[PDB]
Amino acid sequence: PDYASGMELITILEKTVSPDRLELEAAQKFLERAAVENLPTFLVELSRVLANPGNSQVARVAAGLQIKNSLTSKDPDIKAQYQQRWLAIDANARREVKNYVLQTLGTETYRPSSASQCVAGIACAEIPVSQWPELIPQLVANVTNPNSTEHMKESTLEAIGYICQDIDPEQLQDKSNEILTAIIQGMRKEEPSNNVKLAATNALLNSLEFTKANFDKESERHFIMQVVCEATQCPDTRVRVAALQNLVKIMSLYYQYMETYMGPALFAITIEAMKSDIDEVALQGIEFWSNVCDEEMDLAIEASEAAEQGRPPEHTSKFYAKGALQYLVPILTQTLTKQDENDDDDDWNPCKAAGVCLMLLSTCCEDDIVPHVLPFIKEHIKNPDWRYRDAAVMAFGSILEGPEPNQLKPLVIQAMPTLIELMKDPSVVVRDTTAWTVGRICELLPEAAINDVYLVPNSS
Amino acid sequence: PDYASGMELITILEKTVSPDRLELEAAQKFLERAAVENLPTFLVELSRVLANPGNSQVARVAAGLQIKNSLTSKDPDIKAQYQQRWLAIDANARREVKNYVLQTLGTETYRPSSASQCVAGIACAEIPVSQWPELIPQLVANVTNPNSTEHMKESTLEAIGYICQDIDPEQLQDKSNEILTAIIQGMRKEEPSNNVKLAATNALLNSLEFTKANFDKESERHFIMQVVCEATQCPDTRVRVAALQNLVKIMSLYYQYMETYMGPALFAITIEAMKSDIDEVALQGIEFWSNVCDEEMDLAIEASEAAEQGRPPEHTSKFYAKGALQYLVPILTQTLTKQDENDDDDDWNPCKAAGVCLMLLSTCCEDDIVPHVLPFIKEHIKNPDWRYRDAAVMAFGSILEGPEPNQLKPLVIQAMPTLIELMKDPSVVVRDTTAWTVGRICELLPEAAINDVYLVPNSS
Repeated sequence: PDYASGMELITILEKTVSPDRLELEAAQKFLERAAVENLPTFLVELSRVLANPGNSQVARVAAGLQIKNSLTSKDPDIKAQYQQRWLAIDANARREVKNYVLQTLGTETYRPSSASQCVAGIACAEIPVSQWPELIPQLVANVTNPNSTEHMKESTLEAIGYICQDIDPEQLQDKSNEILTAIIQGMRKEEPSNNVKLAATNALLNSLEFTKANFDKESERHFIMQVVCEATQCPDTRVRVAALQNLVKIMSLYYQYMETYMGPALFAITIEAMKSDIDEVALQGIEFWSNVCDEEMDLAIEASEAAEQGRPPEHTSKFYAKGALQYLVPILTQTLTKQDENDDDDDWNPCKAAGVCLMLLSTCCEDDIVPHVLPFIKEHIKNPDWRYRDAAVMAFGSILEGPEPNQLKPLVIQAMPTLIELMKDPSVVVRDTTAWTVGRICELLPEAAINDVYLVPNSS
Repeated sequence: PDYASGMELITILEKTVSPDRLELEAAQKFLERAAVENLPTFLVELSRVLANPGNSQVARVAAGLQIKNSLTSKDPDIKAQYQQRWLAIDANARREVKNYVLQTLGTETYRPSSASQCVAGIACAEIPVSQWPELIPQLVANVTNPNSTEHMKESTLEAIGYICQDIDPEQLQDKSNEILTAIIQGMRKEEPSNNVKLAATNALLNSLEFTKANFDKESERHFIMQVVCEATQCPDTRVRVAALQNLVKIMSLYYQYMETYMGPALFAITIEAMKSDIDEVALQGIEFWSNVCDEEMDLAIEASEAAEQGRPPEHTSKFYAKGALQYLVPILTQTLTKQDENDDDDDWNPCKAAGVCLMLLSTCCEDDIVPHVLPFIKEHIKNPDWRYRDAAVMAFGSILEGPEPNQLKPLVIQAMPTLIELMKDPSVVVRDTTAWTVGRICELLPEAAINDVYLVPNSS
């Protein structure tokens, strides 16, 4: 035998990144040819260049990439054949590659771990047939081990994350406690690394698909909630945002369990997130309450159908939205003044999210939302600042669906003159928003409009 | 209790329906007292009155009802103690009642089987603790046995139906193949009775809550789909409607498995349903496609978020709506001409469902829907028949959300004059719908309106 084998491989792997066209081309031609020539040996040789910390970063990433593109594809059908092509190679050549990949975890210095993707690619194919019985225990160990380094834990958590989102939820339900233990471990308040924390929280979000049994146990649930709430306090905003994302999904998945955390934690955290000057954070706060509105609206319909059938509803609402109303609305109307200057009305910022939330809130809380919004409207409807003038018009249009029509009509009649005047406003943004609101009126309250105004062809 | 006592029980039971107040009064006083006095024997004596084909219909029904109201209640808490009180009676007395109830199946002549309700009440209490291990096999046999009569099969299927909707889905997953076998059996295209078919199809609908394992098996799924599709061809409309209802639910529960049946059966069946003069049938067809639009819209968002995260979506859409568009739209716009003379205060008829479907279709297929709708609009916008004139206005308003704005603006500009004129149309219906569409415009395309229309206060 001769090491020339791996030597040349590493030379070509480094050319797939060459500024030259010829080398880059010849590089891929060779690689592809070697795959065809003898894949099992090809992948074993690549898993060796990857697991070798002595090799240059470029060579190791290029090696991971090749291993990656051998087990997965953007095409569900192609990806399906690769997994069969992989299961095709004899167990021996595979245990070799699987071990090298797992041994690469923690031996990488570059940011994105190329080993984690490879673990996921192989797990997706072997786990469904119980071919990698030592993967989970290994991964869990890598995280719970006190001597494990940041890279070791971070890369392992990334791998758990990929697995949670690439594998069929039913395939993981059987190993939920293990995976969750590793995930929760990486999220403990005492974690020294913000990168480890981020990787763990991102993975939790993906695991919410198969951890029902875990959330149904009032004992574990308390811990998961404590760890997630603490993560919302982390100084690294990426961790904070990922934590909020979990609360957002958990709220729409376990509304009945939230009464224990709502008043003690959730309320203060999300309300504070809605007030953040950081957009990614504020959006997360707004979605949280948007979800509560969806949930409580469904429950109201449940209570209704149950009544008409002469019985108590199976589930009841704790009316979180109605209770938060006085704190939510001021925050939302103020966010309305943070509208974008341009017509990129396809960009999703707090201002647009807030507007949507105010409407959900109106259809959810109905008659109650009006008392909270009117003051802001009457106060800014005629404000010199277009940002407030616009927000006022927007807010008025946001409450037209939900409240009792008989309570809105007088508001409409009393405001129409201003609206008609606002259609000629100096600001383009105010004009458009006003057309929107009049539209909401002619649309939800035709009578109040039809009679307090008739249409007439314009003149340009 | 001797023959004489049993005879008075039957006399009392027949009085609970007496035109007299005293008798009906005394009757329930006695029955309740007998329950208190000695429940176990009261229930055994009632199950004997019910099981006896010789007893008058009134007495057998009154007996079933007494047995029913002793095991269930509309109050979840009271219902809970009744089930505990029943489990309290010694197995011997219960086995007697259970046997008499099961023996009543098929021995009834009257329409609603009172025995099936009693089977359900007992099953809900005993199944959760594995106390009636011979119930399922018995029921299955009652249906699959070739010599079984119509009433035998019909009453048994109703009982299976009640169980499917009264018992916790988790409690039935373990006996899914059995229940499904009996259900599918009652639905075989060769079934002589339309009443048996209806009872079986209604039962399938209820079982969709716990038969996931059954649908995940490519083998059984083929059969379930075959039997449900055949049922949609039954000459008895009730069966037809129930079958369609199943397809509707199955579509929203198993979109990923539909590719095998969509082209071969589903497409032609539902499209034909949409064209029916029978409203209950047409609604079912429209709901089917409304569901497909919901499903594919969610998938589109899934593909989007997956892209922004640099990866292939876990699930992909087959774009059924886009493909059916040229067949769907013409049937929908035609249904818009079937509007009720201004609803009995918002009834849910084909016309209103169709309008909703057109909207979903527009946001789902965007750009593409316009070419399909415009012709209808331009052709009927000025039609002497208000039904078509209104439909044209409605259709124009239905496509404003979804297609590209720059593609709609010119259409609005070109149509506004007619819309403003339509606001003064002789027909109330036309006027109302027109107000809605202009609202949709003022709402979705502010600029195209703000510069082309004027609101003038009514000086009237």
